[PDB]
Amino acid sequence: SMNPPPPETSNPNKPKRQTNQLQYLLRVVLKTLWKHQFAWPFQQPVDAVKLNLPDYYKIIKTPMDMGTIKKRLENNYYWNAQECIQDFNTMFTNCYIYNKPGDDIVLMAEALEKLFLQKINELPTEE
Ligand SMILES: Nc1cc(O)c(C(=O)O)cc1/N=N/c1ccc(S(=O)(=O)Nc2ccccn2)cc1
Repeated sequence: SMNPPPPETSNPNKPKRQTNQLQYLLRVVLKTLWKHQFAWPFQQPVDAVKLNLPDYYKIIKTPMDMGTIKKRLENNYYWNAQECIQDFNTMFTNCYIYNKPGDDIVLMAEALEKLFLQKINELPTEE
């Protein structure tokens, strides 16, 4: 098996804007999750060669990871905070799709997802 190229993280032609939500998504949400004890499997694209997962990209057609999300936020790749929230949810659900209920890695994603939901609950929407 061979990996796909990572998701795009930079497009010089896309319009750029900074919002309080995007700022919070990067400075608080991504930062908090990145430092979580369970973060390390999700900090870069799944390397199915290095991890000996030859069917991963046969099953996962929309890969996503927090290293990509970090780059997207940093490059002003997102226009809407919802695009970022969706990438986080793609990352969590990818793990659920590839693995099985009760798997350790699925419990780890579930814990990260709970933390994620607690943090976006406090998203600044002009407070
Ligand atoms: N499954 C994985 C698949 C992967 O692809 C990668 C990766 O690519 O990096 C890492 C993975 N890691 N898998 C772990 C499984 C258990 C533990 S654990 O020692 O903390 N034990 C428990 C037990 C129950 C609940 C929580 N943790 C740590 C990591």
